[PDB]
Amino acid sequence: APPTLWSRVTKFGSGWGFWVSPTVFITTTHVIPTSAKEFFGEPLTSIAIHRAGEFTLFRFSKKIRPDLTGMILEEGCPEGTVCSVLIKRDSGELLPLAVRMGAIASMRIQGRLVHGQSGMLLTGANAKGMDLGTIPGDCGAPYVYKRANDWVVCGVHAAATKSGNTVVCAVQ
Amino acid sequence: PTLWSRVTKFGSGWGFWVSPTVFITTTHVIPTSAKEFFGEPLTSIAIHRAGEFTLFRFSKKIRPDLTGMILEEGCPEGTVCSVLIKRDSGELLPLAVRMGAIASMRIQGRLVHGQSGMLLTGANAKGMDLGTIPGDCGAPYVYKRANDWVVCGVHAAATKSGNTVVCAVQA
Ligand SMILES: O=C(COc1ccccc1)Nc1ccccc1O
Repeated sequence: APPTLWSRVTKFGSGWGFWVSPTVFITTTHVIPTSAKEFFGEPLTSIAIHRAGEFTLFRFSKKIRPDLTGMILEEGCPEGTVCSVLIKRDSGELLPLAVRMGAIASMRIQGRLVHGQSGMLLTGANAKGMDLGTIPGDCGAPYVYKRANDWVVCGVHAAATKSGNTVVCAVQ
Repeated sequence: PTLWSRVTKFGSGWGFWVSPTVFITTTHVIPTSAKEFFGEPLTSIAIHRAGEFTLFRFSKKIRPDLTGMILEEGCPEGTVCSVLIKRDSGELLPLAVRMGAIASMRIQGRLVHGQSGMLLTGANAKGMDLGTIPGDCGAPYVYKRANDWVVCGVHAAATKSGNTVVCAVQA
């Protein structure tokens, strides 16, 4: 995936979030610190927070990331699209895990009720563990794919099954 | 403790530490002018070559941090392997590959002997985090069997469409 998409992935709470533009940051609701009253040096009162289940969007009154261009955010992707999940791991290692996307789904994953776009990892037979699959610390990592001449972001990492084969992306 | 630490830049591609003393790679990526590898004189290294598969056995522990892994001569047909690709970008690309028969295959005009495979990404490039490139040669083919990881060969060749790959195997 291009260097400018990796530059948008920010360590945040117990996982990650993604800069769509200089003023828009998206993440998974459950990684947000529940006591937090300030983000990137800005008070809550100067932020527009839009939460739909496990999808949260922050819109800032000022340009936090002026090095960035605004890119397209869509509400999931067509069934069958192959996406990359942009996962950062220990010591500047970059893991763009390939996932074939499926239908909008509701699941029970480790007792928790999760809703979003389901997908199947294309990394191995069974992706149990950190070498071929996701870990809980990956929540908030973006789902991206390339169209003709450009890249789209279509959601953020919310959950994975105990086998590791099935993932859920939270969508706007 | 990670499989990824075993994948090492080597020659014109990569190789893989099976154990503290055993390193496998693709024959064509190996330097043809050398007096040492990983600081050990070639004097003290056993080299076993079979077609596009090469195994190095060192006389001392180069990677004492590692346990020994199972190395086998390919895998059953229908096994879904992962090819553990490292890129000079810093990206790690594990790609699912459905494995087929051992054969001599014509790959972009040359004959390559090894185990055929097809990527589960299938479609195309369009963000080459979905297929292989020439600099990937020597990347290992692994799969999980019960509690155990198995390595069953090294990346030797791929077709232009990138659907078909060849895993060079021991013996
Ligand atoms: O403003 C920031 C970082 O935090 C600060 C620093 C100084 C004063 C106020 C806030 N930008 C930034 C850079 C890289 C990634 C995400 C970011 O928000």
